Amino acid sequence: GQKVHPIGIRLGVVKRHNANWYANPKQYAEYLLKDLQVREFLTKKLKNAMVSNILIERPSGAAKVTISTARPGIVIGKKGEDIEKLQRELTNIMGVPAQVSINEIDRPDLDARLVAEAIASQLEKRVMFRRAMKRAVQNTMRAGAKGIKVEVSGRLGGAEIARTEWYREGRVPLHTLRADIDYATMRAETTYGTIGVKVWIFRGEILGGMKQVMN
Amino acid sequence: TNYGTGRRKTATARVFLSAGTGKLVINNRTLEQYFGRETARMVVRQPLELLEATEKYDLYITVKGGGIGGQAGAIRHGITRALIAADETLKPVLRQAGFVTRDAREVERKKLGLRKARKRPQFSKR
Amino acid sequence: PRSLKKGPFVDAHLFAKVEAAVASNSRKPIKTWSRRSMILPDFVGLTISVHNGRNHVPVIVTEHMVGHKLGEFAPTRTYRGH
Amino acid sequence: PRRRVVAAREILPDPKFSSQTIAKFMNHVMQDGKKSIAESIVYGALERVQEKNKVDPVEFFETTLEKVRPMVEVVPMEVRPSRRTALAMRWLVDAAAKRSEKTMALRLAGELLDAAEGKGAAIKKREDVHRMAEAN
Amino acid sequence: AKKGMINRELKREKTVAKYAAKRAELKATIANVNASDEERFEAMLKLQALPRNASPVRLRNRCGLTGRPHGYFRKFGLSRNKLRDTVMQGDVPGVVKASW
Amino acid sequence: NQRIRIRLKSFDHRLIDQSAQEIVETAKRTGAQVCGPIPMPTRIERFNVLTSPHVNKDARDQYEIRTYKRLIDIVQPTDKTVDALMKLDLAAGVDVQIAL
RNA sequence: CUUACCUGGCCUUGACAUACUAGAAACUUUUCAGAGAUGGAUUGGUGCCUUCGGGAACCUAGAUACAGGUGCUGCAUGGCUGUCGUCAGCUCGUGUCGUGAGAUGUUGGGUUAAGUCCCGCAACGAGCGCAACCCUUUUCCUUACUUGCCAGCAUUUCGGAUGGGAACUUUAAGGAUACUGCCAGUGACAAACUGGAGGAAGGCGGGGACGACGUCAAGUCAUCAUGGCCCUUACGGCCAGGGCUACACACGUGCUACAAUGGUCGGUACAAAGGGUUGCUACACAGCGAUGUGAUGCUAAUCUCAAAAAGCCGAUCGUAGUCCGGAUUGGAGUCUGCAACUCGACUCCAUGAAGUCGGAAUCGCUAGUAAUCGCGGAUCAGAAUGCCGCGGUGAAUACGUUCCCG
Ligand SMILES: CN(C)[C@@H]1C(=O)C(C(N)=O)=C(O)[C@@]2(O)C(=O)C3=C(O)c4c(O)c(NC(=O)CN5CCCC5)cc(F)c4C[C@H]3C[C@@H]12
Ligand SMILES: [Mg+2]
Ligand SMILES: [Mg+2]
Ligand SMILES: [Mg+2]
Ligand SMILES: [Mg+2]
Ligand SMILES: [Mg+2]
Ligand SMILES: [Mg+2]
Ligand SMILES: [Mg+2]
Ligand SMILES: [Mg+2]
Ligand SMILES: [Mg+2]
Ligand SMILES: [Mg+2]
Ligand SMILES: [Mg+2]
Ligand SMILES: [Mg+2]
Ligand SMILES: [Mg+2]
Ligand SMILES: [Mg+2]
Ligand SMILES: [Mg+2]
Ligand SMILES: [Mg+2]
Ligand SMILES: [Mg+2]
Repeated sequence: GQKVHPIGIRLGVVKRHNANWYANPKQYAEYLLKDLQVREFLTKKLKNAMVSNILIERPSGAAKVTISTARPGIVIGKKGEDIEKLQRELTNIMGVPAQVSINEIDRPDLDARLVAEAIASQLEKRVMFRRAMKRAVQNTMRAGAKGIKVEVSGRLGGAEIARTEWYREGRVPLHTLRADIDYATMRAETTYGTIGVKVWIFRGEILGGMKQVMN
Repeated sequence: TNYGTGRRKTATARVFLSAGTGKLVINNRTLEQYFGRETARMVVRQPLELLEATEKYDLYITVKGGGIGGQAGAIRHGITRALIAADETLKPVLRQAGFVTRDAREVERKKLGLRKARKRPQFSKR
Repeated sequence: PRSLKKGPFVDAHLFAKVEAAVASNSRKPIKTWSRRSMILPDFVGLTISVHNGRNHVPVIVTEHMVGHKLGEFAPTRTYRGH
Repeated sequence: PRRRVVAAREILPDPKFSSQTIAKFMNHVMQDGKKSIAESIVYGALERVQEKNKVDPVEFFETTLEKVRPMVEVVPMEVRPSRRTALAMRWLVDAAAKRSEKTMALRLAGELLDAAEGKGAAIKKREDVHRMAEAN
Repeated sequence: AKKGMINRELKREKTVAKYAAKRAELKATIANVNASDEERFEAMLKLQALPRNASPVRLRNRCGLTGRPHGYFRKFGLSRNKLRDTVMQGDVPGVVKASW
Repeated sequence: NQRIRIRLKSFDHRLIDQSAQEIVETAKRTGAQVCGPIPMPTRIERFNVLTSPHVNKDARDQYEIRTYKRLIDIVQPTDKTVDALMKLDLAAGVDVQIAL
């Protein structure tokens, strides 16, 4: 059978949205499209800055974009020149002034997205998939996650028949709604096609409901 | 003097019960004008009929929501509750009759892939 | 049917051809693609070649035709039985 | 159902004569939820029989149902107490439907009166069932 | 969708924008009672004489990320394929899975 | 005869409640009198989205979005009340409309 | 239009990107030919920064690397989805047993919706699945008192209409409550199951989301992305007409009926959820009518779509292919659209087909369910008998597991 998206099913329960603004029924479509183009532009521009989360807000006739990165210095720039340029481009994409805030990630090994990129880059660089999966699964557990799962699908090693291999340590209770689960997907484009990577990380359970997160 | 609230299938009834002679007004109408189904009138009359207190009280009732049966049931529940408020010693006999309970049955929602809540499209193997 | 308050519809490029033909006395057929134009009294006595999708079919307009659309006299499907 | 004794439903006594027999007969008459029409038909029939002969409506109906009730049905098998009542209630309305009086209530009253004497279509149907029961 | 279809839709939208004002004026003239019948007839002819791509009826809603011409959902301006993916990642504010 | 009407709209009732409570606290501290917040009926918009790309018409996701509304009235306002309300910061996700 | 197909007319570094070279602000007003695509004429203007030497945008002309492809491969793939099936399974550590691969645990008696739980037992214990944590409904409490409410007062054009009240309904956030908690049987003194009091509710209360390990090289290169193979004056791109709506036939899924538990006419009650500013429209007048014109209130618990319909009372029809049924056809109209011939919906007059309850066979449903009645929305200029939702009225029957299917 097919499985529901781990974050979507938790969106209202123990997880927050990545977009937080109000809009009348007429401006909703335009705001959504401009936000999506902003996300595409940031994803392209900041490939090498170890950026996972992008949070967009529109307080009042203005935009605030918060970028979660493991390498804040690369995005910020030596003299802070890069942030001003990023603000100018984001304002050009938007129709209102935009300001950027940076959130440093203290533990890159507990973020599903960064782990996914780490595996995908190696797979493109022709590292054995089992070796990469075991290395990631061990690093996360040593970092302190209660559980992690990795899955890789496609023509592994350039074989004619594609297959799927998965590896897990710890516990990953997907069915428990209040469980805190990080999930991500990434594509690795190789000479023989595309290999898909999926990563689950279980970090513990949230007690108190969505209220404790102060929604 | 005493008050009661009755509910049945999306119908809510406000009942005010006072010591009187037997007048009964619903929504500024009279019982036979408001209900044309005699069974509804008898359902409404059941509570005081049981206690033989028809001529010992007056009733001023407003009702809203639901249909004929729902509104009749809501009025009966409200009159029962007003009688309980007036006197507690009545509650045993009223519970034995069954007027204390609030009927919780409601329409079931239609479900994706189905014609109704449970009814399913006709099936054919070939 | 089109509302009477708006009046009959005729393509202007076909109306100009019709007016020129009636002003002259040229019996040469008028080639058109306007199957949607209304046949007016001024069209009577004229031949209009109406497209059917692959060919233009000639139609000689009589009085009984007035009020019809031009495409009504140019069938678009071929069929001779099963 | 292979694992449960599903309990029998309990239908409220009728709001006029407080009789479950009349309630069940009313439900048998009712089609597609038109309880008001079924109630009118049955209550009019009962009033008509009462006017024609002055007897308690409930007693006459119970007595007639007792006459109309089958004994056994076909290896022959004895039917349980509820099934006989269901069959009699069904056949009474079935015969009333094919009767040819003006309105449904009036023809139901006529059928009940005829069955009480024994010269009725329902009683004849019961006699035919009894005749066929002798096959085994 | 083929890039030609997207370009066709863009061209039609620009054409409608280029003629909105003239179209509105012409239809107002047509609907104007106080004007003479001749002026209204000229207005009708001028209205029919515009390029066809001036008519809004020829615009078709497309996804906005893929150009799909089916399943539009005016509220979001995306088609179902992209809407499902974008909602399930938490990128569309206020939208959650519905149970009642 | 001056009475300030505040209307709040949001897609998150927790955020709307926080904003409304902040408004009431600010008004009470400045010294005016307030009525509310009064909860208005919520709007619920629902959507059905096919989950398969091609042909599975029974495989759908059901989504909803909820618009929550709150109403507050400030009567007998002091001079500092208007300035304090204006200086109050704006929080993303909540729309605030002030009518005088 | 969409549109990928057919006929004919047309362009070629291209409708779309980047790189190089040169000239022009971009733009903008009126014509002519043409079915249009196109082509050729033709008015108005000289913009924003400059260390003003040149630059930004946006156009025109040349050039080649290139663009472009809903063309093939779902059997080369990612992502997504159906199915068994919400079926109850899937496994590890440590121990023991075997030369071994491995085995036990997970098997046996009951019980449960359940590998659910208890019994026994070289097994002792734990993870993913089950269940629970999330949404909604039934009872009650706190906060809130407008645009929603009206029990007591008054004023009333008898309309909560007004002054007023914060009681009640309701709106919507937060809380409480059910736990086999108490009683009698019952079983192994267990688990569990029966029957009682209280309680709005009693033994996972009722529904929704949530899909384990895996199966069918099952579906999708026509949402999208992607390896490889193909076309490049055409398998790319632009346009007007036609087709996707054909019609000796055969199937699946639906609607409407065959009538009296009904049809028609007159009078008169009771909802819930949704939609509305290029929109919904009170009210007046015109029209038999679909609608038209004027005008009013609404960005909405404020105005509005809006008439709920089955129901109740009264009259008539008296079992007839009918005062049942409403197909088809002839006339005459309204609206949306540049445009209703091919090929829209709706209105009025006339017409009045099959159909008398449907063969062998076969489908859904265990309760607020089936059946029956109306109401709303996404798509959308216009175009639902489909789909997704909402409420009104409201049944029958389950002895039981032999037989059929999984
Ligand atoms: C009745 N029908 C729906 C079948 C059915 O019912 C079932 C089922 N499970 O019951 C199904 O399997 C199917 O639907 C299906 O999907 C199949 C395929 O894919 C497939 C295929 O791809 C290739 N591939 C090639 O020949 C490529 N070669 C490379 C070199 C030259 C050619 C060869 C081939 F025989 C097949 C078999 C089909 C069968 C088909
Ligand atoms: Mg409901
Ligand atoms: Mg229903
Ligand atoms: Mg006609
Ligand atoms: Mg493409
Ligand atoms: Mg269209
Ligand atoms: Mg076409
Ligand atoms: Mg396949
Ligand atoms: Mg579960
Ligand atoms: Mg296949
Ligand atoms: Mg296929
Ligand atoms: Mg065309
Ligand atoms: Mg078709
Ligand atoms: Mg009648
Ligand atoms: Mg008729
Ligand atoms: Mg016949
Ligand atoms: Mg069941
Ligand atoms: Mg429409």
